[PDB]
Amino acid sequence: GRRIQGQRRGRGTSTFRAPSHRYKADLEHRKVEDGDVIAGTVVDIEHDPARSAPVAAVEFEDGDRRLILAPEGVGVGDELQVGVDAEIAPGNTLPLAEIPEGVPVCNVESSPGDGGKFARASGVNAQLLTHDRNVAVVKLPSGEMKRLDPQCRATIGVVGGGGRTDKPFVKAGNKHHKMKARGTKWPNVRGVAMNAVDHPFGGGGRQHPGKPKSISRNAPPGRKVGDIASKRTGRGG
RNA sequence: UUCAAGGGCGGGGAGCCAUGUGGACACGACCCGAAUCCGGACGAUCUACGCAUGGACAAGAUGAAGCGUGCCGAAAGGCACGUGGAAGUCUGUUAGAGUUGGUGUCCUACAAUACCCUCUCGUGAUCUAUGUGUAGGGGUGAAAGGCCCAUCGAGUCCGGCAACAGCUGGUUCCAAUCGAAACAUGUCGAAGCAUGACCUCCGCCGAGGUAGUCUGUGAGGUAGAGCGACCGAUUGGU
RNA sequence: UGAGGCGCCCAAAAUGAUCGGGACUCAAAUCCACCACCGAGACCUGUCCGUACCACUCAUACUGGUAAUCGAGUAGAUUGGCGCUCUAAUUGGAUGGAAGUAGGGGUGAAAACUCCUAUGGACCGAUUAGUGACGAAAAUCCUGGCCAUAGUAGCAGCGAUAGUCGGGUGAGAACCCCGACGGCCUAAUGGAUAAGGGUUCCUCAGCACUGCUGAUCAGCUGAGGGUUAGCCGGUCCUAAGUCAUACCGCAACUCGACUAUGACGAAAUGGGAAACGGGUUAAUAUUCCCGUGCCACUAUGCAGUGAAAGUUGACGCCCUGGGGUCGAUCACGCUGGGCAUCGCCCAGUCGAACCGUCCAACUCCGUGGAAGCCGUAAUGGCAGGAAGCGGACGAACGGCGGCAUAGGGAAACGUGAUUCAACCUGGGGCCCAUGAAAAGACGAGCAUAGUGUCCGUACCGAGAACCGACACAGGUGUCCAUGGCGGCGAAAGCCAAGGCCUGUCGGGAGCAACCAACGUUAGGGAAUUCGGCAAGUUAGUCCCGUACCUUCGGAAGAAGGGAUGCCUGCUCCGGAACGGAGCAGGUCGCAGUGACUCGGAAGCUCGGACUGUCUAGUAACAACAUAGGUGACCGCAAAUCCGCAAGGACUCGUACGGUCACUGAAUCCUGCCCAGUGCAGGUAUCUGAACACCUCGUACAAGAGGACGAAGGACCUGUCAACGGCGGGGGUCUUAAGGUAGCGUAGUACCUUGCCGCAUCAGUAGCGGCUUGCAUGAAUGGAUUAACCAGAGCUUCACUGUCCCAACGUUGGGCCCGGUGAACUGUACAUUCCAGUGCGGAGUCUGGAGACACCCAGGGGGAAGCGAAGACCCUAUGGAGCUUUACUGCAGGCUGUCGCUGAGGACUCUCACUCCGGGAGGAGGACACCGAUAGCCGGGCAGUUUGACUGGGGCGGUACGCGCUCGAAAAGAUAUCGAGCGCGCCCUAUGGCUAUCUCAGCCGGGGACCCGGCGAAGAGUGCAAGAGCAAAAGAUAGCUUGACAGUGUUCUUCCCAACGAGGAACGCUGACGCGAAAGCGUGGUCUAGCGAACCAAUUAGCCUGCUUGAUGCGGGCAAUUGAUGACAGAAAAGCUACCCUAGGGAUAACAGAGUCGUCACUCGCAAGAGCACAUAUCGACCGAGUGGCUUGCUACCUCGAUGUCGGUUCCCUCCAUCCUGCCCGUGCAGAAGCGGGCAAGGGUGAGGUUGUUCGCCUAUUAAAGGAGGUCGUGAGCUGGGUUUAGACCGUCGUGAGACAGGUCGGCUGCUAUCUACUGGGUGUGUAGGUGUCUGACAAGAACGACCGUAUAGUACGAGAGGAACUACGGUUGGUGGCCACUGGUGUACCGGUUGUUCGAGAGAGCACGUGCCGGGUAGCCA
Ligand SMILES: [Cl-]
Ligand SMILES: [Cl-]
Ligand SMILES: [Cl-]
Ligand SMILES: [Cl-]
Ligand SMILES: [K+]
Ligand SMILES: [Mg+2]
Ligand SMILES: [Mg+2]
Ligand SMILES: [Mg+2]
Ligand SMILES: [Mg+2]
Ligand SMILES: [Mg+2]
Ligand SMILES: [Mg+2]
Ligand SMILES: [Mg+2]
Ligand SMILES: [Mg+2]
Ligand SMILES: [Mg+2]
Ligand SMILES: [Mg+2]
Ligand SMILES: [Mg+2]
Ligand SMILES: [Mg+2]
Ligand SMILES: [Mg+2]
Ligand SMILES: [Mg+2]
Ligand SMILES: [Mg+2]
Ligand SMILES: [Mg+2]
Ligand SMILES: [Mg+2]
Ligand SMILES: [Mg+2]
Ligand SMILES: [Mg+2]
Ligand SMILES: [Mg+2]
Ligand SMILES: [Mg+2]
Ligand SMILES: [Mg+2]
Ligand SMILES: [Mg+2]
Ligand SMILES: [Mg+2]
Ligand SMILES: [Mg+2]
Ligand SMILES: [Mg+2]
Ligand SMILES: [Mg+2]
Ligand SMILES: [Mg+2]
Ligand SMILES: [Mg+2]
Ligand SMILES: [Mg+2]
Ligand SMILES: [Mg+2]
Ligand SMILES: [Mg+2]
Ligand SMILES: [Mg+2]
Ligand SMILES: [Mg+2]
Ligand SMILES: [Mg+2]
Ligand SMILES: [Mg+2]
Ligand SMILES: [Mg+2]
Ligand SMILES: [Mg+2]
Ligand SMILES: [Mg+2]
Ligand SMILES: [Mg+2]
Ligand SMILES: [Mg+2]
Ligand SMILES: [Mg+2]
Ligand SMILES: [Mg+2]
Ligand SMILES: [Mg+2]
Ligand SMILES: [Mg+2]
Ligand SMILES: [Mg+2]
Ligand SMILES: [Mg+2]
Ligand SMILES: [Mg+2]
Ligand SMILES: [Mg+2]
Ligand SMILES: [Mg+2]
Ligand SMILES: [Mg+2]
Ligand SMILES: [Mg+2]
Ligand SMILES: [Mg+2]
Ligand SMILES: [Mg+2]
Ligand SMILES: [Mg+2]
Ligand SMILES: [Mg+2]
Ligand SMILES: [Mg+2]
Ligand SMILES: [Mg+2]
Ligand SMILES: [Mg+2]
Ligand SMILES: [Mg+2]
Ligand SMILES: [Mg+2]
Ligand SMILES: [Mg+2]
Ligand SMILES: [Mg+2]
Ligand SMILES: [Mg+2]
Ligand SMILES: [Mg+2]
Ligand SMILES: [Mg+2]
Ligand SMILES: [Mg+2]
Ligand SMILES: [Mg+2]
Ligand SMILES: [Mg+2]
Ligand SMILES: [Mg+2]
Ligand SMILES: [Mg+2]
Ligand SMILES: [Mg+2]
Ligand SMILES: [Mg+2]
Ligand SMILES: [Mg+2]
Ligand code: NA
Ligand code: NA
Ligand code: NA
Ligand code: NA
Ligand code: NA
Ligand code: NA
Ligand code: NA
Ligand code: NA
Ligand code: NA
Ligand code: NA
Ligand code: NA
Ligand code: NA
Ligand code: NA
Ligand code: NA
Ligand code: NA
Ligand code: NA
Ligand code: NA
Ligand code: NA
Ligand code: NA
Ligand code: NA
Ligand code: NA
Ligand code: NA
Ligand code: NA
Ligand code: NA
Ligand code: NA
Ligand code: NA
Ligand code: NA
Ligand code: NA
Ligand code: NA
Ligand code: NA
Ligand code: NA
Ligand code: NA
Ligand code: NA
Ligand code: NA
Repeated sequence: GRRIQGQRRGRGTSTFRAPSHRYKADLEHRKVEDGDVIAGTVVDIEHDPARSAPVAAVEFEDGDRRLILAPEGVGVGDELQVGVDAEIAPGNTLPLAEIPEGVPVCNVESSPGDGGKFARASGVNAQLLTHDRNVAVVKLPSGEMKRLDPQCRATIGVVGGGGRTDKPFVKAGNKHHKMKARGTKWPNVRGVAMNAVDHPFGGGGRQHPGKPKSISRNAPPGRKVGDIASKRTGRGG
């Protein structure tokens, strides 16, 4: 047959790429020699085309002007701080060690200095539960308990834009406009609506998948489609 | 080979080379004939989808939120009027896009997809110019196996290549002699082969042969007939 | 009363009857005899030829002889010869004329040889031996040329119908030019341009080419000429993105991703230093000239120390205010023009860049001090300080002044206003969407001077300059969107400016038929049709008014009702409009949205929620998408995906993410099943590879075995919004459950037109109810649903030429004429018709009939017409796409092991290595990554296979290897999917031998046993069938292992007649058994019970392995065992309607043909009933037939195609007669019937459901018959159904996909050569003329039928009821003709009237070939 859509994706052609040239900034925690002295002032609040969420423009003491992953509650004029000795207020960034347990956090680093990897989408947040000299236990938005180096930096507060998912798109056109700002091919044709040559579920006198939808983890690309290594399906039980 | 016996193969000197010619096998193999498969290249001037930068949409209708005023109310708010001008909203041959019916005209066309009337959309998932990206078992696809330059259930060009076929077509001067088989055995075999039958030509052998009839010595259970001769059918009566 | 001969009845078919025809009757028939003739290539006979043989011979050279016993022939075998090229030897010809060609003479059976004459003008042979790109009628053969076709089609069709009269030039003028008149184009047919073209531009000279005709013209031909830039573009910048170098990869590169660097990337249409006005050429022009202005750089000078922060460049979508120019319009004046019943109408009234100046909006400052005011179109603003007042900053392509006694104008060379494109500047709203960048500019003064190079520049820009082969009705971007009237309008219609008469052939006929577009049609009004297809109706605006339903938005312009012009005078809103809304009065028409523009409406059902997408080119839909619902995977060093690698997309992303799937808005809901399959988790035990390890083996090694055991599997569990399932039976079984809410004859229901109801005269339709559902059902989503829809079905009102039933007219063709000028097609012949025959579908054969030739027009009956090597079907050891638990492999994932890899069955560490960090350092860590290998998964991908037989193929079957009886025709052989039926073993005895013995069955005496008797065989002998057997081949007893080893002969397998395995018969050699012995035993009494090579194992001995010896382990001779049943041996599944090729009428579907079981009809006999009575009527059984309409069979004809069903239209026919005429019988009173005979003249109609044929139903009727003509009729129509590609449902399948199931959508080519006929001409024959006739023959349905009245309330009859002859009147169908009458048309004509233009008036053009409306003569018509 022919390569399935999931395979056309990997080639990285225009249709599947994100409109990167249209994006604003790569949100990452600033690098501080040490001391924490680094502070800056919020100069403006902008829309982030790559996240459909707000982002904050900050002017730092040493002249640096960078966009920041903005938590909820940050406004023009506010003074944000980044460092070990940073105050403990929303919008500030400091290592999980210096953060008091029980505080909501966002843009958490996977490993100290990577600039932030977890909890960055609209309205989400991580939960610093346990401390230690060796391990900082954080509960990610998926609900997982993650063990992180207490040296991993994070930002106090929940990400701005919460509740975005509460409103329905209502019409195809609205999805369209959002999809145009992401690295995604849309709309989506169902596999069962295709021909056998184009998809493992394609073909037939009526529409239905050929075999069962749960596919093995070991299935090769071109065949791994449907419910991937599903531990279970449906809702019952 | 073999206790043994019995079998197999060979044996009393003709070959080698040359020239012409009959035939076989490999090769293009008497000639043409088609759908393939594979390799390397050339194409996104068409078209699909994405991206960059530009452009386009008479006029009218309906009248969302918001806001105002007035009246009612303790408040909550409610009601009326106005304002406001939303919408993959309506009408619309504005421009522009599309293409339902006529199964009209055309059908050696004006045209290898045209003409006319009718019809759908026309502020949006909109239409469009130019630039730009994705390339062949690969793209692209709101998915019709659609589209990738009149080419698509795997583009185009050249090459492999004089592809192969048991299948169709064709195979060019005169005469004399003989003269079939359309059957049997085997076959992935029944549109084909091989081996026999049968046709023909050459060399050898050297006296019988037997298509006809008669007679003699033998073989035979079909026609017919019959079954108180088997067998099995098949009537009635004392 | 028996028999015979000939005939008769029985006896019906489709274009025109037949015995071949004519025609024949004491025969030209038939039967019995007879006589004479005709008549082949046979037979006889003369001569010759060939072939074979004989004599002679070297001879196959002669000569003679023989053939009664020689003379046909496809495929094929054999043999002699003719012709072509060039070579060689030998030898000739030719300018006193070679070859070739044309015509002609001679020879040879012939291939072919040769001569003569003409032409030709230089080469040409013969013999012998060679040579070979050596011989054509054919291949839908190749190339070239040519005829018919044909002076034919086209040069008409398009909403752009375009010309005409004079004149100019010229050899020549319908189309080249001038004038007038008449028209066409208005977002274009005008103006400016991008791309693209490339000289097409201008001039002169031309017409052989091109130009749909002609041409003096030209985009043609030839020759010259033409494009001028500091301030228009390029150039410069950067965009998506591209390239180059470096690095790395790769076997390698012209290959490849990342990361650096550098460069490239925008001519209309991104950003951007600077130009305006006039003038000029045949052709350029912000480029040249004149005038004026401006920018940048550099130099000089003065000023200036400032100078880089910031601003700008620089930005989305929607609504909106203000500023404001051009344009347009209004008022008034001036200048010029037009008109001439008024006094109107038209044009103009000008003047740049630039320099200077002015400034609304926004923002801000001071003052002020609002507690309710301020302000807007709207939102809004304020004690955090409103209004007012004063001030800073601050706009136009705008105002104003200069520029300008510049320029331009014949002249005047204006002033105000409104609405205001451009341009400027604000306010508001929206985003799960956030709307470039860089160069550059500003910031940052002035004088003077110098410099400003390089590339582009013509023209077209399209119904002739571009792409489409063309001067192609197609395609192709931007700007002018502000010309007038009109009106909502960038709409229509009309008209300016500007352009054009080149969407480039004309002339003629009242101009016929027929065709394309189209107008109008009385009365009826969907009767048409699959279906209202097509056409029509409605229509603009205002007022009134508006149902069910609903997601409260909508439905809605629902529906329905009314109004609408002009003129006179006014009112209101507003600053006003040349803006809008009203009032009163007058008044005309058939009609006031008067043309134009401009909805028909309502209801029920199905589907998909909606806008959107799609098969470029037959499908626009119910299919795809969608929001919404849901499940799955993943914490980012992730999940998913691309790459061989280096690397990469997702990702400037991070679970409110994004990947992978299913369902498909809302509403109410979404039951039961985990057995199978899938996925996932767990797992004592079982299974589970390689390395390392242990044992055996080998001086080593191969190899055998063990221990350990990863993933995986077994096993257990979870999971269905995972694949999917939800029955039979009874008051459980398969296999887990056993169909819940719902819905239901469904787009799913076979039976089926289900039943009931609604509706209609009538309704296979539609809707509602019922519903046992062939075979409904819950995210394979169920039900339901407002809104929406070029989606499917149905109903109503309205409408109407769809129909009854057609007519007239309009325009373009058609027809005739000038000019231009193809194609298709062609074996030949061809004036055919009716029959027959033939490979069964003939212009050509046969018999007849008809037929004088040529030509014009026509509609297409035939040439199984032309077009296409059939798409259907089968066949091929064909192809391809697709599928899967087909075969075999290959990626990829998981997992063990080895290397990298290090220190001290579980553990720590750090040093490689990996990741994070700028670094310091942090995390991880001998793991991971990578390299190698092993096991598991693995249609993700590749290559292939998937057999044959067969009354086509498939399904079924196996007649695919064997044995018997019959078929089988008394030797042998013999077919079918022929009839009956068996074998793929079983047996250590059920083998072998010997001894003893005789069986079934019946009878008699004491179904066991005992005795006797009869008893040739019916018993028994393993198993089919047939055969054999009695002191045995059977039974009993005993003994024995010959069911032995080796090797042959022969037959069979395979008749004849080659062929293996296998089988059998009969020997021998050896060894045995039994018997006194002869002898028997080569398994079972005989015919079924069977298997190659390669490989392995096994048996006994021997041969052999590369210089050699020893050991190990191999190779071989003979043979046994292991299976290929498709059985003389491949290792092997499907779909294709997305399909493709080779072929086949070797083979199916359709038509034909044969048959006639089936079907239709008839006859013989006549049981029977019919109150009695076979035969008024009905009529069984059985028997004999006819037809060729149904069905089936067959496979003859066509697969290089004979176009399907149904319908329609138009023609002919048959009779087995439905009506009509004439008759017979009656269970015939009459009337009304029933049945029958003759008979085919005429008639046999209209409708409702259905694609239907058929059939059901309704009302009429004299009756509403059946059948043939290729199931008549697609070069006639239609296209509803069957049967392409799209899709849905049900069922089946793991799946692709399928269905003798349903459903929505889904194309109709061609210019007529021949023939045929309808009509029209020209000739010839009869044999100069006029007029009038004749009539061989030919055609007709020219007439068919019904109702009514008198007869008559009569005959008949109890009555009820109720005829006839004849004479009349009328109707219907058909037929021919005609137009006084009625009616239609009537783009002759006359009137009314809307819009616009000619100034008004008058009078006119256009509005599609009449603007519309009203009337309508002639003619033509019903
Ligand atoms: Cl999303
Ligand atoms: Cl000869
Ligand atoms: Cl230019
Ligand atoms: Cl405003
Ligand atoms: K055929
Ligand atoms: Mg980032
Ligand atoms: Mg919305
Ligand atoms: Mg995208
Ligand atoms: Mg979808
Ligand atoms: Mg599909
Ligand atoms: Mg597949
Ligand atoms: Mg579905
Ligand atoms: Mg489904
Ligand atoms: Mg392009
Ligand atoms: Mg309003
Ligand atoms: Mg709309
Ligand atoms: Mg519209
Ligand atoms: Mg493009
Ligand atoms: Mg398909
Ligand atoms: Mg010959
Ligand atoms: Mg001869
Ligand atoms: Mg016999
Ligand atoms: Mg007999
Ligand atoms: Mg002969
Ligand atoms: Mg010689
Ligand atoms: Mg031939
Ligand atoms: Mg002709
Ligand atoms: Mg005209
Ligand atoms: Mg010219
Ligand atoms: Mg000239
Ligand atoms: Mg550049
Ligand atoms: Mg520009
Ligand atoms: Mg010019
Ligand atoms: Mg020019
Ligand atoms: Mg033209
Ligand atoms: Mg009428
Ligand atoms: Mg009807
Ligand atoms: Mg009808
Ligand atoms: Mg219609
Ligand atoms: Mg007023
Ligand atoms: Mg009208
Ligand atoms: Mg239905
Ligand atoms: Mg839809
Ligand atoms: Mg199409
Ligand atoms: Mg459509
Ligand atoms: Mg279509
Ligand atoms: Mg759908
Ligand atoms: Mg969804
Ligand atoms: Mg979803
Ligand atoms: Mg019903
Ligand atoms: Mg369910
Ligand atoms: Mg064919
Ligand atoms: Mg087929
Ligand atoms: Mg294949
Ligand atoms: Mg790194
Ligand atoms: Mg495959
Ligand atoms: Mg192959
Ligand atoms: Mg077969
Ligand atoms: Mg015999
Ligand atoms: Mg025997
Ligand atoms: Mg083998
Ligand atoms: Mg063995
Ligand atoms: Mg065989
Ligand atoms: Mg055999
Ligand atoms: Mg074919
Ligand atoms: Mg045949
Ligand atoms: Mg035909
Ligand atoms: Mg009769
Ligand atoms: Mg008749
Ligand atoms: Mg027919
Ligand atoms: Mg007929
Ligand atoms: Mg026909
Ligand atoms: Mg046709
Ligand atoms: Mg035709
Ligand atoms: Mg149809
Ligand atoms: Mg239909
Ligand atoms: Mg249909
Ligand atoms: Mg004559
Ligand atoms: Mg007119
Ligand atoms: Na499927
Ligand atoms: Na192939
Ligand atoms: Na392109
Ligand atoms: Na309101
Ligand atoms: Na159309
Ligand atoms: Na390909
Ligand atoms: Na080739
Ligand atoms: Na082949
Ligand atoms: Na044969
Ligand atoms: Na055969
Ligand atoms: Na064959
Ligand atoms: Na003899
Ligand atoms: Na006989
Ligand atoms: Na022959
Ligand atoms: Na002309
Ligand atoms: Na106007
Ligand atoms: Na729309
Ligand atoms: Na299960
Ligand atoms: Na399961
Ligand atoms: Na079901
Ligand atoms: Na639509
Ligand atoms: Na008409
Ligand atoms: Na014809
Ligand atoms: Na294919
Ligand atoms: Na096979
Ligand atoms: Na044998
Ligand atoms: Na018959
Ligand atoms: Na044919
Ligand atoms: Na028909
Ligand atoms: Na008749
Ligand atoms: Na009917
Ligand atoms: Na036919
Ligand atoms: Na047709
Ligand atoms: Na038809």
